[PDB]
Amino acid sequence: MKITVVDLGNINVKYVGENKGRFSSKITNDYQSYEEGFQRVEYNGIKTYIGVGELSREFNKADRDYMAQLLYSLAKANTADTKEINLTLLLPIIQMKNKTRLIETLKGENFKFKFNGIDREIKINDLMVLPEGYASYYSLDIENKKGDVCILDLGSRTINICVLENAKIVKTNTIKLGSFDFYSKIKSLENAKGEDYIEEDIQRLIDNGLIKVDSKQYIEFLSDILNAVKPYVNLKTYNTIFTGGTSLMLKEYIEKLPLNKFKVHPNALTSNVDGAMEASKKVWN
Amino acid sequence: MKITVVDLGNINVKYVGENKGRFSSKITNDYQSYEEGFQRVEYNGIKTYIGVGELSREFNKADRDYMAQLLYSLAKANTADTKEINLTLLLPIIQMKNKTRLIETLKGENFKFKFNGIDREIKINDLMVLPEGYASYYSLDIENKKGDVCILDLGSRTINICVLENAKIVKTNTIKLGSFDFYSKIKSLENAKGEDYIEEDIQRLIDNGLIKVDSKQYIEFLSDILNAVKPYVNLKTYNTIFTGGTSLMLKEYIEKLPLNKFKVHPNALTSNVDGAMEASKKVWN
Amino acid sequence: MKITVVDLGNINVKYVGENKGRFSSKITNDYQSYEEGFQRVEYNGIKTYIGVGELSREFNKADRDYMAQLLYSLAKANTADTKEINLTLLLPIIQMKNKTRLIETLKGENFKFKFNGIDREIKINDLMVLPEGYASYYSLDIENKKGDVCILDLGSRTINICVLENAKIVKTNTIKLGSFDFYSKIKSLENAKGEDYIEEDIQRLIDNGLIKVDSKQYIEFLSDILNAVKPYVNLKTYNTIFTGGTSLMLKEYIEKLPLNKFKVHPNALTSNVDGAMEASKKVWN
Amino acid sequence: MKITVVDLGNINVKYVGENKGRFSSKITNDYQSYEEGFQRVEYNGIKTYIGVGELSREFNKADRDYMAQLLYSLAKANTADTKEINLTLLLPIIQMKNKTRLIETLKGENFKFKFNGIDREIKINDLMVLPEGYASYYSLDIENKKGDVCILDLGSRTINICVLENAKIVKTNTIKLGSFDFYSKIKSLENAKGEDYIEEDIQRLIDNGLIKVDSKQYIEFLSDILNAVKPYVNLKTYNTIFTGGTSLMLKEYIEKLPLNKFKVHPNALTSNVDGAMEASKKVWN
Amino acid sequence: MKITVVDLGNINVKYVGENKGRFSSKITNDYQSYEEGFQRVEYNGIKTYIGVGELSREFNKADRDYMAQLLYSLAKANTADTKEINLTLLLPIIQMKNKTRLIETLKGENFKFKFNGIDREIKINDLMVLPEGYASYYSLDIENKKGDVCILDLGSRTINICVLENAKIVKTNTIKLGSFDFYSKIKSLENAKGEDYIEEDIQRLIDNGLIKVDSKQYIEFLSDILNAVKPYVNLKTYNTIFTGGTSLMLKEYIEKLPLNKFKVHPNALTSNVDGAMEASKKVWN
Ligand SMILES: Nc1nc2c(ncn2[C@@H]2O[C@H](COP(=O)(O)OP(=O)(O)OP(=O)(O)O)[C@@H](O)[C@H]2O)c(=O)[nH]1
Ligand SMILES: Nc1nc2c(ncn2[C@@H]2O[C@H](COP(=O)(O)OP(=O)(O)OP(=O)(O)O)[C@@H](O)[C@H]2O)c(=O)[nH]1
Ligand SMILES: Nc1nc2c(ncn2[C@@H]2O[C@H](COP(=O)(O)OP(=O)(O)OP(=O)(O)O)[C@@H](O)[C@H]2O)c(=O)[nH]1
Ligand SMILES: Nc1nc2c(ncn2[C@@H]2O[C@H](COP(=O)(O)OP(=O)(O)OP(=O)(O)O)[C@@H](O)[C@H]2O)c(=O)[nH]1
Ligand SMILES: Nc1nc2c(ncn2[C@@H]2O[C@H](COP(=O)(O)OP(=O)(O)OP(=O)(O)O)[C@@H](O)[C@H]2O)c(=O)[nH]1
Repeated sequence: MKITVVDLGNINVKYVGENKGRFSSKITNDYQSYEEGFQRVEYNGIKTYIGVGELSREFNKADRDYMAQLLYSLAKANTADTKEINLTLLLPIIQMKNKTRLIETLKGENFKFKFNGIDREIKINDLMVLPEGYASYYSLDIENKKGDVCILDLGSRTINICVLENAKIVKTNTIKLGSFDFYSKIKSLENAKGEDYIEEDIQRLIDNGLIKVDSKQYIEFLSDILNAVKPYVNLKTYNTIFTGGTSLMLKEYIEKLPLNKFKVHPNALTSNVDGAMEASKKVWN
Repeated sequence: MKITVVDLGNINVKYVGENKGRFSSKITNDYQSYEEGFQRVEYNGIKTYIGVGELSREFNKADRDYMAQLLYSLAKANTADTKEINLTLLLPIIQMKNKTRLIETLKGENFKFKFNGIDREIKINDLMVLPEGYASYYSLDIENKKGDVCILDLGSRTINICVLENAKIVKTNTIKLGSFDFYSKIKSLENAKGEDYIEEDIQRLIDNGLIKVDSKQYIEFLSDILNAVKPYVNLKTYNTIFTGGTSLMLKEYIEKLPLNKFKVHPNALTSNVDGAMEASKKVWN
Repeated sequence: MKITVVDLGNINVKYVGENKGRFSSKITNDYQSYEEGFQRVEYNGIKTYIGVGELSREFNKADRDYMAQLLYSLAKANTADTKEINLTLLLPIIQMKNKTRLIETLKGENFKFKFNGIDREIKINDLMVLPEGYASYYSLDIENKKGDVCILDLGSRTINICVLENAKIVKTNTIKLGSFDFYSKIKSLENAKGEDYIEEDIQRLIDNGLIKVDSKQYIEFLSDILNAVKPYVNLKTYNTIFTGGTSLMLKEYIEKLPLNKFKVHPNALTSNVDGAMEASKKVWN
Repeated sequence: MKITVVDLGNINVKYVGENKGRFSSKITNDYQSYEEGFQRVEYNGIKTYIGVGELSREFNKADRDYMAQLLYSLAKANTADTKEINLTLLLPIIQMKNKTRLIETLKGENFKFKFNGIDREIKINDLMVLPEGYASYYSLDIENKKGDVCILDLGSRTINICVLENAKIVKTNTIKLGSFDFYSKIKSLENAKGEDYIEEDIQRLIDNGLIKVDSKQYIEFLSDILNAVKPYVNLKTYNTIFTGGTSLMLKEYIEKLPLNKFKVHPNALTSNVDGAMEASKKVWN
Repeated sequence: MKITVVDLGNINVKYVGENKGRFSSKITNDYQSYEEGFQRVEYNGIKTYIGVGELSREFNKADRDYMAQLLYSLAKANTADTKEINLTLLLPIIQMKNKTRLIETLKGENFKFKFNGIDREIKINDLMVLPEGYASYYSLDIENKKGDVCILDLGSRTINICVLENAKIVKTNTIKLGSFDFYSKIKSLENAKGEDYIEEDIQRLIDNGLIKVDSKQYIEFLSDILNAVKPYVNLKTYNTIFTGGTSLMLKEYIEKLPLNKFKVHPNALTSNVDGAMEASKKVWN
């Protein structure tokens, strides 16, 4: 029957199915008087509002109340008439060792919710769990997988690397660095200029032209990440597919790099689960 | 059919419809011999005179006989020939959790009154309830909502803050501080000068030139409110729309602030329900 | 030395000391030819007759010539041989902010009077001022103050509520409703039956059987007061002590209520200053 | 010279010095007519009454007018003859990052107050700030710190965990769960039974026998907290010291647990600052 | 001038100089609110806390942020008044091919740090790099180096073997086996007994008597390591010096072996850099 794919992401939860899209992993459970003015869900004795509050930073999100965001994203991907669906969840690569913990709350059960009053329940056909970032592989045709590839997801705080040969994997790694670190570095001196910004509001300010982050600072970040990744891979080799939002930060200068074969694929942020959807096709079809 | 908007306000009830305007939330039910000389309404076994008496200070006005002022304002907004009307009531933000209590007396019923002898009854088409101060949002065009905004209502005893991103809310808060507190502070030493004034008569005395409240005291109040609001928002960010009467107190020096983008919108006191009227247009139209 | 307690009440002045009792707060200063036939006092350039005239309704009785009734009650509580006495006056709860005004005429002075010719003067040992209705607390033993309590004085036009935990207060409030309002409601249709009664003569007529106020109307008043008081207190909780004359109106059906723990204490009308006398014992002894 | 310790707590402020004790963090600043009947303090342009009003729930109490309760507790711990004192304040663990904000109002200054009229001022010798819950450590002798320990404070809405090896810390964490949540869960169905209770009055009702919360519900809460805490610690390991009021809720069944080494220490609620006092001894002595 | 020796070890960093000692290689860079309660260093844009967090297991520690622990150990070995020092670093034997990478960050430069606020900088006189485990050689006198020797370091996950003839080396090898593997084997069935232990906490539990690892299991590990090492060396020949912490695990039964000449030297864990210090004496003196 019908299938959906869900990416829990590093800062944004995201979904594809009969309904497709994304939203921030942002969450709150604090004081309230105007519930109607916020996206909200109450279930399992927990009340939450979605897309606002605190973003959190603790490792292994699977252990700190991910459930509300997960079910909210499921409701988004689904329509009110959905009977039952298959599940292809995704986790940050180095974290899938926690899948069993997820299996505690997830494996082949049925779930109830309210989410503003739509408030129905649904069972899941089956369960698969995959690495975040990696799935990009299956969105690719043989157009470039005819040669060796490197899926490279520039996640908010991380870079997720998996180098693959014919049909198969060759190596994997994670580096704890990301555009959030760049925002922190920028604020280390921009806040010092009599301001009260944060790593969360910053991007909107670069968008509106209120702030003038220098062009060469993005280049500094690019060089830093390249230096970090050198010991494992040759970027010139292993044609690299950039994915994630940070690739959307840096496309304009990634394109300027002297590398041999590479690209920032369209919807690079959602390319991983474009590939996960192709992998789902492979699984069922 | 036709619609009206009503703001219960902090010190003044106010209305817009086929008739528009405002008046103080002031009320009495005390001894009387010249009923004809006072605005008055008798209903539900309660006799009241409007715009005079005691202003009251208790929290949750919804529980201390708001009904007379509400129906009086309805009669003002309506004309004697009105058949039936839709309702868009407003409450102080942190107070809409009491809407259910309001729903006890209000939801889709018909109401009778006397009010000096016009003395007819009317049914209401439907019910919506909204936050006071917030509705300003919908009076704005994309002229400045293209960027992030902050509705900022300097209510008599409070400041009501709601920061909004595209089409949507980002955060909300209230601070229990207002021009009434400034009047109390001024009287803490001005009354001490062998006088018997109050926070109610004071503004008329500054108007007539009888009193000489220093210019820098308004600046002190501005700095106090700015210090109070800092922990949640950056004023330079989130282009701020000042609303409420206190904005009318301080316009002349608000305009002098070093902030980047901001304004005290025309009819700032009634701008919130200018926006509520735009929101009503959005609802029905 | 010896002490007295005085309750100014809502309709009746009242006293306890070497002489104890009560009488209406009724007063006149109008035309006269048979002074000997009326209780009377002339002092401070004011001539008054006690227990007859006009009852008055204005708020803050402390500002409209309470003095004659006060001194008359003092004379009642005292004997002609009294040298000097301590004072424990009482005010309606929300009104003790006017104590300073009372201190203008009262604090530690000596007073002269005539009152039909007894006509002596007396000084007062000291001054304390307490809330009317509340003092009931100290008449109670630990017999029921071992648990949480609620002093509930059903005064002529009001209900005075104070909820107390161990030895201490928890909350307080007033509601402007009373048996006078019930009498007004009854006369709203009973006078309409070609009669000229008032809220003052009515109770005598129910006493003599001339009038047949329905039983269920007292129940309607009970339900109205219960609905009014709900937002602040749980009647089932906070064992309630009914006090005041209206409790004497309603005892027969108060006893029928489904509440858990409660009572209409003996001399409920004077129970408050039974407790004030116990509090005086606590003060001096 | 002399030193004092103050715990701001989650629901109760508390103090030890020449005077020792505790009281609720409850506070009000609302309407008043009988100031003498309430604990009260007026300073810095703010009037407050202590131990009554609203308990508040917002995070980072350091930003919402904690000052009145703090100074009130200082006055309690001190005597009218106190010259100057050292300060060892405490904050909820995850919150001490706000100490700088506290340093804005506190570091080595002198403070004035009224508090019913005692109304003097005092300077502070020095400043230290410590984690709430943790300080229990220093009340322990080597009697059980010879082995690894776990300070475990079951605070009103939280559980505060710090696991310590020889003389030192090993790990720390907070879980947003507490007896307040249990009271909310109990009221989720007990209020539904035609009652108007809250999480605040409930404990008094279990105390008086009016309510019959089932024994197994406390066990359910115990199991829930144990499940929550498992991912970080082994309870059988790291001999656990239960602290806080909730430990006083659950002692009777905590003692029944199958764990190896543990205890609910005497005055578990105040054991943390018993240890903070021992730590003060260590600091100065 | 003065010299220091540093062992990066397998689980513990360690140092000798004007200050001597050791500590775990344990490290974290995660969320924080009580910096003062943890050993910490912030430099080169990286914030870390020492002796707690994650121990890590990846090969070639030189590539995964060893810098914080290294500089922390330098600060330990040095005093606040140190001007400049010589450097004799050590690496796991098979890893010194990475010395050039170390030379990228280390060779004859000056370094800055904060480490809780001491926060000074220092230059290094010169650079030497040596094998971990081997240096034990130079702590020995001719007391037993008159004959052939075998330095044998039973490191946490490894055994490091170097067989030496007169003044010189004869052969070298590493075996990937260690007491960490023994702890993993023990937990393979001890955790299975309804417990949540790890290879890190285990040794403390054997220390406190909570756990009863059988005596013969240490013998099994001894036999396994002996079988592993046989193909290269004769233990009876090449008088063996046991070094490292695991030798401290097994001394009591190592002494029982039927071998001809051998010993577990005092401070076997630090004997290697006792010898490295002797080698430094040889170098400069
Ligand atoms: N320009 C632009 N950037 C975006 C947009 N949405 C997200 N981003 C960027 O995404 C970056 C966050 O890091 P990511 O690369 O997305 O990390 P991640 O692992 O993919 O985590 P997720 O965003 O949840 O998928 C930030 O720098 C954002 O600016 C967008 O709509 N436009
Ligand atoms: N100058 C001037 N000030 C006004 C007028 N009407 C009201 N105000 C001011 O309004 C202030 C009261 O505080 P507000 O900002 O109005 O508080 P609010 O929440 O908006 O409550 P409402 O007045 O009922 O809408 C007082 O300081 C008044 O002086 C006016 O016609 N002229
Ligand atoms: N049955 C009866 N009722 C009385 C008597 N004296 C006073 N009352 C009642 O007292 C009621 C007046 O309201 P109260 O409850 O006394 O109000 P209050 O605040 O106590 O004012 P005071 O009467 O002055 O103490 C009236 O309904 C009277 O009928 C009495 O002797 N017998
Ligand atoms: N039985 C009993 N319980 C108490 C008493 N005082 C407080 N409590 C309990 O304390 C609990 C509140 O949670 P706490 O564990 O105290 O949370 P906290 O972090 O310590 O906050 P504080 O109470 O201010 O110290 C409630 O369940 C109360 O019932 C008491 O005197 N007797
Ligand atoms: N009994 C005891 N054992 C210790 C002590 N310190 C470390 N150890 C042991 O050291 C062992 C770790 O393996 P090692 O032999 O030290 O491996 P390594 O290559 O020397 O790595 P380092 O410990 O960092 O020097 C563990 O089994 C620990 O129990 C100690 O103070 N007492």
